[PDB]
Amino acid sequence: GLKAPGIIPRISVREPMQTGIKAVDSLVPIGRGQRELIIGDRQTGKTSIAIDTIINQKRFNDGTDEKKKLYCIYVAIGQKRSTVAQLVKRLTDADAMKYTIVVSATASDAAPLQYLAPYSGCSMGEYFRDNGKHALIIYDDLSKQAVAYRQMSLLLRRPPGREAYPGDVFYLHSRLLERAAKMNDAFGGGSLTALPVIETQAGDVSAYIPTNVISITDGQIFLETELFYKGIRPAINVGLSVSRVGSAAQTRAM
Amino acid sequence: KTGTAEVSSILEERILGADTSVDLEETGRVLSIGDGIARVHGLRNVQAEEMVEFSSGLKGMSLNLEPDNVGVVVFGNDKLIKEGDIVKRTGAIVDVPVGEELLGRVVDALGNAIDGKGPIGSKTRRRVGLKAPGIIPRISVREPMQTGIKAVDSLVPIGRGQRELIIGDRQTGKTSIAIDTIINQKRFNDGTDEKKKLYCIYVAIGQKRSTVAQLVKRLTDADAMKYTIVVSATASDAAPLQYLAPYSGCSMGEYFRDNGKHALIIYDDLSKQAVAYRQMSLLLRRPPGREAYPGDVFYLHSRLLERAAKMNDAFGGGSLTALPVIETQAGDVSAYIPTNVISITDGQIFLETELFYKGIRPAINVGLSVSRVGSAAQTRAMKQVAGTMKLELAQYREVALDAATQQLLSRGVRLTELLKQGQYAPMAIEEQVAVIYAGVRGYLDKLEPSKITKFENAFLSHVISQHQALLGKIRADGKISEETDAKLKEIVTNFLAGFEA
Amino acid sequence: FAKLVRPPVQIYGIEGRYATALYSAASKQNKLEQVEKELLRVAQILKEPKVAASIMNPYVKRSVKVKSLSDMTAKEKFSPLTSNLINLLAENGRLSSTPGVISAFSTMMSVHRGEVPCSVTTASPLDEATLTELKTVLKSFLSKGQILKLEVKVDPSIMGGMIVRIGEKYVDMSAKTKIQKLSRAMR
Amino acid sequence: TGRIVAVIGAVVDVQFDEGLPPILNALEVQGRETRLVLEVAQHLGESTVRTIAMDGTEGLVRGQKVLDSGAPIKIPVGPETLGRIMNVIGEPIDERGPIKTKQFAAIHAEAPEFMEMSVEQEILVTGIKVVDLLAPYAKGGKIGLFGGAGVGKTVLIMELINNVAKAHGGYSVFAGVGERTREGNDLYHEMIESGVINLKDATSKVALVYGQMNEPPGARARVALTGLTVAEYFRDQEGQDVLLFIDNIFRFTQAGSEVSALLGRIPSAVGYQPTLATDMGTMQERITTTKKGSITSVQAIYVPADDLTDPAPATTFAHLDATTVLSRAIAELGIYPAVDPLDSTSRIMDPNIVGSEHYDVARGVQKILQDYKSLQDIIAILGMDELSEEDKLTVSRARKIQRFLSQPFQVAEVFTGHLGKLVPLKETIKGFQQILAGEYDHLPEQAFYMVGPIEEAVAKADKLA
Ligand SMILES: Nc1ncnc2c1ncn2[C@@H]1O[C@H](COP(=O)(O)OP(=O)(O)OP(=O)(O)O)[C@@H](O)[C@H]1O
Ligand SMILES: Nc1ncnc2c1ncn2[C@@H]1O[C@H](COP(=O)(O)OP(=O)(O)OP(=O)(O)O)[C@@H](O)[C@H]1O
Ligand SMILES: [Mg+2]
Ligand SMILES: [Mg+2]
Repeated sequence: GLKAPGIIPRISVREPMQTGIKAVDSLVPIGRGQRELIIGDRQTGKTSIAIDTIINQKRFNDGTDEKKKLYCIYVAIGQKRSTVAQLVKRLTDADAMKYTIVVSATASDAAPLQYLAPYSGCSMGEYFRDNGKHALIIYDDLSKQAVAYRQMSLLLRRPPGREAYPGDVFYLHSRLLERAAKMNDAFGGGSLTALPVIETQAGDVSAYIPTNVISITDGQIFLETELFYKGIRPAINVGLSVSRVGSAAQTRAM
Repeated sequence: KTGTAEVSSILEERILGADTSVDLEETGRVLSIGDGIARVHGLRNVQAEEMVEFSSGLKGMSLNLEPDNVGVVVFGNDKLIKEGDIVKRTGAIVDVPVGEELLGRVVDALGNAIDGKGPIGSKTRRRVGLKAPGIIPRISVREPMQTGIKAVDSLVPIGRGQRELIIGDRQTGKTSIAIDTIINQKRFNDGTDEKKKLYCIYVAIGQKRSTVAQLVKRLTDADAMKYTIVVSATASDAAPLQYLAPYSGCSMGEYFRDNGKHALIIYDDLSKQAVAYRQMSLLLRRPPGREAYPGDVFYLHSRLLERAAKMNDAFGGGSLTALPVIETQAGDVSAYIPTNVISITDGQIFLETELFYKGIRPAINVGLSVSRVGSAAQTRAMKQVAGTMKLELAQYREVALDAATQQLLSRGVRLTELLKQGQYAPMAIEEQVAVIYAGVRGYLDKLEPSKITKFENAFLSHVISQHQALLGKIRADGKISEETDAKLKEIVTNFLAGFEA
Repeated sequence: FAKLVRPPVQIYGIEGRYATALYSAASKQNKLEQVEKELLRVAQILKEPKVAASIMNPYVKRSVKVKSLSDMTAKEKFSPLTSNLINLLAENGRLSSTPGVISAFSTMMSVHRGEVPCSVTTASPLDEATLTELKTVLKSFLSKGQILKLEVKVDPSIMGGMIVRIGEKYVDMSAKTKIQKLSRAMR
Repeated sequence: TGRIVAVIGAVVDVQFDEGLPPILNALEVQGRETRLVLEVAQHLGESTVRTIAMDGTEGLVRGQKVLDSGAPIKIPVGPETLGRIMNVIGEPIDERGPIKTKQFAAIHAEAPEFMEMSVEQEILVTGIKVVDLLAPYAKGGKIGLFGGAGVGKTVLIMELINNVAKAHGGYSVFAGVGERTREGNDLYHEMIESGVINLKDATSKVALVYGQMNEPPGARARVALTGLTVAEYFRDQEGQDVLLFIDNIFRFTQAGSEVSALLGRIPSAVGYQPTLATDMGTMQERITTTKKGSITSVQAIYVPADDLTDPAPATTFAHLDATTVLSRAIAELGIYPAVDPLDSTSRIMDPNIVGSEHYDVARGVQKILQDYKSLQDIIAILGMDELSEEDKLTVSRARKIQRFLSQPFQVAEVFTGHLGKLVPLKETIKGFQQILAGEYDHLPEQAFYMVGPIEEAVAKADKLA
């Protein structure tokens, strides 16, 4: 339950975070401290975009340059046990489970254990930010934390609101994403990068939870289902995808 | 089942002997406060809808009587009240000061001056919760109420005792119809014929405080604050002060109606009253309906607009005209509130937001503006000319090089530009009937459309001077006879020969 | 309003609101022991089949159930402030909950000299020397000058140990030291 | 003193004994590290009040001790608050030492009375050619700033601070209502590198109030009141002509409908609070022109789901007097500032407010800018030379007008190298009165790009070739 750093210990984001996807690093870049939302429908490669970003950082993580390494954490919130057992084996095959932690709160586990598990991963991604290192975290997915928290509210007899969510679901997601920060040199120079996944229903981003997390973070990557079957894979729509750190996180060559 | 007055601070008064030095018949305490209403314990002789007084100086209305407590609706802010106070019983139903001695002041909704000119000097008090007159004392409308606007007085005529809506979107010219009605009564209130005098009342609900202040200057600049009252509950006032603002405003107009005088009241606006009654209802945990409104919104506006009536000659012969204002969201005349008030008032006036942008001002939709009962009460001079312009404005609307189309598309634009009018320029009745005469008798059919606003400002400025004594027979005799229209033929056709094109 | 004295237990409910309002009027005027002796005899004179009937029977009235109780509390012993209490319970319809108010008042008056007694639940009752030793070490723990009461229960499900509670303390020496052998498994 | 009885989320209930405090007071919890201010909102009976917290609530035990200030939340106010950063309770959050001043003020304060308002409209001049001609700013009114990121909005904020402190002599307050920490740090360092805030002396021109986004929902709603108390000091005590920036106004509305649902109230229409029309009333009526001075407000407006009739952007729209919109399609055309001239409206644009000289000049500019908008489609589809000779001048003049609206700012002197120009009002009306008549039409187009007045236009035609 710790707090974010304030305004003074932060500095602007300048270093690149390399994903390895030709459409992300060209048009919608990600810096080392930016929050970028992966939003889209079911079955459009939202987990697969955030699973080769873990694989791509192997080329720095076996070398010598200490200020270019990256550490990845993956939080699964309410998925079946057989899917997580298939994804560890995918990251064991690519020799990418010697610098990765996986926090699994599955579907069978109780309703409050799917509430702590986003806040039990930032506390492991802030030990690398506090000690001058770099990190990465992926919430898969945040739209199943607002549901596991709504059940706890309405059984404790709290006043409901829009779509039976309580009055403080904005305060639930804001104090989790504001813990991602780019520290300055007087505190260590660490960082923390956050990629949350959000599942829409029929491509309506104007719902309750798809509008909370859009107004908190910086930019979105919008994967459509129409382009997935027309041959465009990864199906990133660059008409609606933005990033508000802009071109200040790209290298001079790119 | 736990009881509101099962608390230990009230059981202790009973369990330690029935105490003598507490009144519990004319004064009580306050158990809780904060959602508007207060829970007052005691006051065992209070009536329903009776004004009480708090120890801070706030008035409150006794709304809801229970076997334990009383629920008092608090006028004004509720920060000044604390749990454990003492509330006194006045002994009268909620009533406001009323009389002839209010013409020229700016009061708030409870009847206290906020213009800084001392006390008001009133002698009579009427209730706010009185009922409308029945079926016997009323009678049909017969006297016309002039507006001074060339589009209203000739196409949707009003009469003394007829409700009329003003409905449109934001920034379409709603209030600027209501201001020119008050300034146009300058010609009648400063005369000798007492039977044509007419007072005014303005009620400002939910507006900004700095827009009322720039409005009382404009009335003082035109000598119109010596026969006008203003009630004001602006947007910073509490929610019970906006709900009870038109009731105290209408009870000051019911004085003139019962004593042989004619009144006029402009509620501005009834949309922001219904969002103030919604707030007090849902803070009492009442079941919402359409658009989260309470179930008795129709009782709110019908029991207020039923008072505006005209008594018969055995009851004095006065009247009371109302002109409420409704604001719609993007032309929505099919919503919950703008249909609850169309089904009350005796007509409509529509203000289009897409004719206000094209430069036609006032942007009156002539197709959807109707006035049922007020058509039989207008001047026969106006009915002799505006009955013709009703036909050509219809034939312009179906055709929207061919034969029988480029004739009506020529005249139908010269009558649309004839009905434009500058702000704060209320015209008299007999000066209108000469300008509408030239546009329907076929005299300006040759001119260009852009040079016709120049034509009306030149013809009126001269016939008001060289034919002033010959214009008075229109207003005196009240009609256009065979000698006036033969005389009126020469005034225009000699002016077009001198008007340089 | 005036202020009221706070009880040292502060229970809640519809029966705690009536055991607090009496404690805020009998701590005033120093009558906290006179009401307690009266309240332990009004519990006896309610549970008679002449009087236990027609107080829970809803079809009598409110007022004639008061007059059949306003003389019953007047003739025998009572004319204190407590006669208004029975007069107030019958007005509010809360005459059914009168054992709830009385039983709450005894523990609220207990804590003025009481100690929230213990619970030793191990086995069959043992010899006298083991009982007097625990009664003379627990006296050293209260440090409040109050003669502690105690209860003993028999529960054979605990293997060889005993659990002891002092108010809200609850030390533990029982079969849960066998459940602490998961360190051989969970490690 | 009092004691805490109930802790449920971000709502604490406090039980008192004698001194029951009224509504809108401020308590303070004893025994904790940082200040935790509770605000009383309801009297629940039997000496119990219902308070909303302003920081984290965990670690609170039932039965702690709570003091009382006897007054509302009182902040450090003064002239030495210029150039500092504070939160909603007045504490400094930039580690530059405690703010020291003489007097304090309370944030919950009533509106001015009826006999103190101004009885006349009056135009505020800010120097920019596109603002002060087509969508002018009334003194005391509320302004809505349409447009977001990537359009050049944070420069227009930093430049209206600089010009009012030059032509009028009035400072400003910035109130960040629920704003991001990453974007509330860049605005600190963008103001340092442009001079409007200064770490070395007392020539600062703003005071920052930042209630950031990760704070409890009671603490994001009072920030627009704390940042209005400071703006009332420079009018009631010194008589300046203050500005006021809120970014944005939707996070003040939305943070209101989460306190009114944590307190157990039935929601109104689509999800908002019952009191949506008085919380917008008991804030924006303190922003007015009294007899001493004035307060003018520029507010950013975000419309949810592109619905202009949603009740959050419909309550706000009844308070505004002028709207300016930043179009991105003018930013890719090269013009700075990227203010659209056709889609901006003003309520005080009126011949009986600004006079007939301002009127018929600024009326003809928006008419000629429509004819180029209608003739640009025939040229794109059909071709160029088919249109008349009377229309070729309207194509040429409207490319002179829409480049004469550009103006180099004083906040950008280091980067783009030009000189920052501050144009008074009588030059901008005189300039466009001559471009319409064909008086300066024979000069080429680039003489008009990025100049000050009309005098510097003909001094740039000589340098070409
Ligand atoms: N770049 C790609 N090219 C072709 N197929 C792909 C690509 N990326 C992912 N897929 C396929 O898409 C399928 C589903 O993708 P994925 O599970 O990543 O989507 P998802 O939306 O995250 O799933 P869920 O809806 O369960 O969260 C997988 O079977 C995978 O093989
Ligand atoms: N006949 C007219 N000719 C020219 N301009 C007019 C005319 N009538 C109104 N206007 C203009 O319309 C503007 C707004 O008018 P008005 O105040 O009546 O709108 P409104 O609907 O009352 O606004 P709101 O209801 O939102 O306060 C005025 O500033 C005035 O300049
Ligand atoms: Mg997936
Ligand atoms: Mg108006």
